[PDB]
Amino acid sequence: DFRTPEFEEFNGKPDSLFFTDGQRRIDFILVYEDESGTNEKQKRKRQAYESNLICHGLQLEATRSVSDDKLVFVKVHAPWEVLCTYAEIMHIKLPFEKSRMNDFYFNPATRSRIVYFILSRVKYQVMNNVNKFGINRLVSSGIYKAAFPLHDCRFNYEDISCPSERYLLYREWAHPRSIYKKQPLDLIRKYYGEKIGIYFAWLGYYTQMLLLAAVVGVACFLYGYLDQDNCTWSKEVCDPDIGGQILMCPQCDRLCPFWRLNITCESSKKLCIFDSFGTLIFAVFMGVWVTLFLEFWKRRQAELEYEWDTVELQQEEQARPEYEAQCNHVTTCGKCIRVTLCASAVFFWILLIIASVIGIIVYRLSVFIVFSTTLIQKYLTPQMATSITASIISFIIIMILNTIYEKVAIMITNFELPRTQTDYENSLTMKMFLFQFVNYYSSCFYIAFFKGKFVGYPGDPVYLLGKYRSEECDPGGCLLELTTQLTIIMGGKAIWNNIQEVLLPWVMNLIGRYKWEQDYHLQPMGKLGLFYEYLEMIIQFGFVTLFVASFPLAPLLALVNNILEIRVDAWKLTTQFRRMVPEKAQDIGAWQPIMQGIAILAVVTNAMIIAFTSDMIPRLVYYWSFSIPPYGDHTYYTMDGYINNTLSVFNCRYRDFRNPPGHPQEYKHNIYYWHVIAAKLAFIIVMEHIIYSVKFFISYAIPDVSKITKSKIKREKYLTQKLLH
Amino acid sequence: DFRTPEFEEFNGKPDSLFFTDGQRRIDFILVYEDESGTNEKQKRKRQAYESNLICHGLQLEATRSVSDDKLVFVKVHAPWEVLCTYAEIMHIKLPFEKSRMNDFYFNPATRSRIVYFILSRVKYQVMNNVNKFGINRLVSSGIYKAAFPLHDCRFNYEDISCPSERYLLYREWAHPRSIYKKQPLDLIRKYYGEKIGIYFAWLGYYTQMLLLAAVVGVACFLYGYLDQDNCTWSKEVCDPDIGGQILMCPQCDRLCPFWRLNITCESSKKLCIFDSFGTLIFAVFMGVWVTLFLEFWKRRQAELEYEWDTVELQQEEQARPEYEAQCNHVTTCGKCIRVTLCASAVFFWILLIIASVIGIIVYRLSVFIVFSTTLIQKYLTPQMATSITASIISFIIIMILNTIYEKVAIMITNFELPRTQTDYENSLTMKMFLFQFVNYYSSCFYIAFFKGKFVGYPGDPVYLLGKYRSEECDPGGCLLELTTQLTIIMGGKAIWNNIQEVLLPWVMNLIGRYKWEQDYHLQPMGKLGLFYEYLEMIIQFGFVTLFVASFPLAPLLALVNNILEIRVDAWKLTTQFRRMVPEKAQDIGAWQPIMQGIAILAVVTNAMIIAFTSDMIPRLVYYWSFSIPPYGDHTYYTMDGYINNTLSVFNCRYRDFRNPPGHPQEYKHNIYYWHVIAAKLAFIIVMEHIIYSVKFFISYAIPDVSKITKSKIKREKYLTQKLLH
Repeated sequence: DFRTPEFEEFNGKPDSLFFTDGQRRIDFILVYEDESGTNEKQKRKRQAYESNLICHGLQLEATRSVSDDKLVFVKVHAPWEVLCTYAEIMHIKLPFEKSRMNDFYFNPATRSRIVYFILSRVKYQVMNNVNKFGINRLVSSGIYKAAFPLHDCRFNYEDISCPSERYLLYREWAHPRSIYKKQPLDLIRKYYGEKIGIYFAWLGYYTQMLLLAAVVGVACFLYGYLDQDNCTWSKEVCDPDIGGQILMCPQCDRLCPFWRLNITCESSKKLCIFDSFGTLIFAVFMGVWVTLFLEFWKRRQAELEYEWDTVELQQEEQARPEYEAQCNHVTTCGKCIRVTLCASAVFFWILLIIASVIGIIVYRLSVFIVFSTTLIQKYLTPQMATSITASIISFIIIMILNTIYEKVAIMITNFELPRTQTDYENSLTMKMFLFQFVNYYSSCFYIAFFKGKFVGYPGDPVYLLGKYRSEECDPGGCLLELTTQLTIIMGGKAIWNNIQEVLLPWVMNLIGRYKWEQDYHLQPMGKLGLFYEYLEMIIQFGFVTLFVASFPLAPLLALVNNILEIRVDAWKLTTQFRRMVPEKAQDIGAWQPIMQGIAILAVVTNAMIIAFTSDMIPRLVYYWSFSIPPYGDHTYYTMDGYINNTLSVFNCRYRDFRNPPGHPQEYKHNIYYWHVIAAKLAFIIVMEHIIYSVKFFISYAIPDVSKITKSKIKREKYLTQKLLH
Repeated sequence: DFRTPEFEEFNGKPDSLFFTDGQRRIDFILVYEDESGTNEKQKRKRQAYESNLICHGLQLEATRSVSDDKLVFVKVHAPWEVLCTYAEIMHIKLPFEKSRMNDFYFNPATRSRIVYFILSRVKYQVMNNVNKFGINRLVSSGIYKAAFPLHDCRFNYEDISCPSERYLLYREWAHPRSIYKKQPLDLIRKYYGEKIGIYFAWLGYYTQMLLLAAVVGVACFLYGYLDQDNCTWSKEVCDPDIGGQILMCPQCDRLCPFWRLNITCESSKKLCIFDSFGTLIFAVFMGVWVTLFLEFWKRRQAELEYEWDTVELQQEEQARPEYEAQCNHVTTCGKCIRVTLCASAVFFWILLIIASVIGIIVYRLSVFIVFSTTLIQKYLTPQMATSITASIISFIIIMILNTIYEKVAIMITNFELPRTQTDYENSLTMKMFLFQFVNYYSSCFYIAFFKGKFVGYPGDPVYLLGKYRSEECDPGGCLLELTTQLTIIMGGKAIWNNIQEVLLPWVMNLIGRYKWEQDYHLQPMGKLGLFYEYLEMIIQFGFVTLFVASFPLAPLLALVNNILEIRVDAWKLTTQFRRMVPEKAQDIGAWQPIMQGIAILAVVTNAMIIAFTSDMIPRLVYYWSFSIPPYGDHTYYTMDGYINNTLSVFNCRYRDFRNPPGHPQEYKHNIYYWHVIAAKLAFIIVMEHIIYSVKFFISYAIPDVSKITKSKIKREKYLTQKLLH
């Protein structure tokens, strides 16, 4: 009873918005074959389903495909009151000034959402059987193949009377015209959705906020670059007084020789550019900048929440595509035991990566020995050439481990109770990112903190891996092994996700020229819509904030990523992807505590890279307290002679600050060593407590209503009292 | 037109709820004299005002007083629809399950609030002239003297058919019956209000949370008390080997003698009970406990917000009793210059108290000299007897400075733009408490941090006050001068606000026995209702959390305050105070960031009292690293001989760890001194970062919906779908 026409067709042109009649909008398209006993069962599954639509009341043109096995389409349109009768269920704002549910006097975006709400709350009435989201599982399983809203026009060219809302975004927002142009941001919302709109509004905030972070990135770096003297440090290590006659203790006692400081100046010239004084000014700025980042975006919050609707209290209950019986009327004891085993299954998988970086460092010691043997064009050194292959090889292994994690990520989070349609990805963000947190930064977490420490009495350190040889560092603080590996993991991932992803259709763009309801042909967006695209930035947000005490060019690599990155996926949002339902969304949600969890962690580690890694607190102590007649022989504060008179002595000279032989407590931690490690641990305390106060002081002073939306919500309340009466 | 009866009277009994007729509730009482040209102007001010009530519609009995100049009362009652017509303006819940504005099928508390809303939005129509809150200023200025809701009955004895809602609170909640009984908390809301109800629900949380903090207060303290040995420290200083033959350097070089360690054991026996090892366990518990304090009260939040209404979006716009013209249509430039001068006027007054503690310490040095002269029953010592009078005299000066601050507090916050009726006290809480923060704790902030440090080369320290003699400390860490002064300021203030305030009417209770609309006679509550009562606890919340690394009995003094304090003002809320309007309120509001501002500050200072004040990090370093053949002559880790071999030497022996004479850098900071100040500053870092992670880990793990209100708001949504249809 009450079925579709089942056959209706007159294409004429692919630029039609009505079926055949005129003055009818088109809301969704659906597809199914049924040209040829399982197909009989799926047919009466589909055929009886159409009565539920027209008993609610729709109009259903079934235009057949002309070419392939993927047969006849179905079109749909909601009439005016049928549109209006669910405009009172949801709370939508029509047109200056907009009001709830009843307005003055539309758009296909709001048309397409409520018809999906009209779609999704439907029944198959067998055993409280499938709704449209169950038919989405029949899109996954049964007769229907793709249900989606009809996209506007062909992406390249521009019917004449149609609004060209796509064509604006090609000429003003997509790639091949108007790259370095500002943002059409409000129109992105009006055509695509809201989580898409809040995505680019986040990115469009993020680039301009990074732009402030990058002009200080070169003000810091050129300050480390303009000094041709380098004052004292990294200048007496290769002076024409020899000065590299120091004969340091070798590593591993098998084939390394008693080497010299002649082989440090090619590195240490490129070290004074990185830790001199500006990185004190830079890392104290980055903690301020990330504090300014969240707050000024929270001011960018609650205005797009105000200038758009983003209404919270709507009637999304639950979807739950999984299958589950019920007798309890509220096994859940066994399901909670199922919870603590399945969440600990990844707690057993995260430990592989921290075991995998152990696999990296044990390669770094072994390949160093053959690298020390074959010894001008590029002054590589048995150290930085080892430090390159410590990065570029491991960066592959990060990329290999990341890609294989992605398949087993979704293979287990559907096993880890994928309930409550948005909690499924909300369980995914905490279990995918924590892999990426330890996949990316834990290699740098070794090089920062675990690497340079823990040597021994004749340099007999604690032998990790049983009796296997421990790890040794380089005078200079071993910071270069971070900032080379920092720009390799960041700069490599930037290439691996753009040049592997923008030149992949760029060659498809040039191979097309040289050498219809067609818009189902585009790729369907996955249910995880913007998830990897958010994850790509949060990891990029990690490197620019966790490890920017060294390498202050990290915003400059992030900018040239982002101004391309905001355009490459925006191009693939239009030219590549099927038109998604414009679902309304709040703030970022799953990532909003993760950006908060990074910023309160970035203040801790930026102090720890300055103190515990960067060899400047040993410089600043020696400059301020060991050039005086207590423990020095200079007139006033200078480092005139620091490297010859800070190393230890062996009965050879190694890097640490232990006592020389012939001391009443010889080869023990001397007066100087505890004096830097006071001022090391001092600097952690003041720089945390200042920035954690500036985090308090900025957030308390300047508000989140700022100046206009505190008025424009009251200029709104100025006129509902003009309309209440 | 439409005036009151102006005279109606038939008392009969003081227990009447109607005027004379029967079946009429009574909502407010108002009073005014007018028995005797200014009185003529105030009469027609009052007389024309009554027409505005009955044009909205009320019933007005004017019963005359029988005794005094304070003449005729006025009674008022809202009829049913007159009650109901503003029950749609506000959003009130009538009766299980309650609903907005329209319900199944009352109470005088909800009756009295909306009639005050019916009162407060009224007009005198001269120049947009006074409302009832302007008549509240006419209560302050003109003819009316007291407008208030009628209290239920006489407080002592129990009409027979009346609900005895007062009489329950005398027999189950007030003082002289049922002290050590649990809380009737929901009925407090139903009779008094909501900010009153959220007050005792905060206190009733606060005592049970302190009870957990006090059973560890004696588990810590008895652990410092059960040890009769005291192991090593504070035992070799008076051994029968002399051991106090050390001849310490005297102070001030005028009359103090080269004294001995014979005079320390009466103090240092009472020091091992305070810093041994349990205060490590106690202060790491207090940071956990204050973290557990806020979160489990935030779980106590949003249930009383749920079990009562506490609705946010009601229509309280503004009162602004001050006077201000308007031409700008939105001098405000001069008002902002007025802001930065008036707020800096107290920034000029806060500096007096930190100058006043300078007045305290300069007394402590001068009175020490005459105290050292007159030298068994109580072994006082020229130090702790000086430390008593350093406290008990200064505690008076804290009490003197606090009471004189209160008058000049309100004398300036009405000068500091007292706009926006709740922002006035919200401006008061930030400007009154910051005085109390520096009035109370800044004396202890000296004794903790500024006191014991900064001595000199022959003990020639930096002479503060020009060439005036600097401050000296005591071997032992000078912790006793804190914890004596801690229990004096806390234990004295407990007496000064209870025994001065509960025995003040207790003698009035016994002088009554041995040796009617009457309920206007009680004291009117000030506009700052619970302000000083909140301030009394937050300061008490400070001492139990900021300075509890020493004196772990501070919860035990706080408990015996609070179980009395929750009953003494509750008695004075009933037996002393006029019945206030039951105004609805949110969470605590002005104090809620202040308790957050204490907890994130208490974690910082509890580390600083342990490391920088308590002499145990010098003990634990000597126990762990100076009893070995490096820098010691013992077999294994012990303090067998610590005080003779840790003090400095002068060509005499003083407290600091400088180099002995005959050293190549003599009288300089030795190898040991930088080794404790590493482990001092180390312990600040680990104990902050653990507790700031446990603050993160507890708040992330256990939620704020907990277990029942996440269901009972959804068990609510389970039944509006049963009622929507």
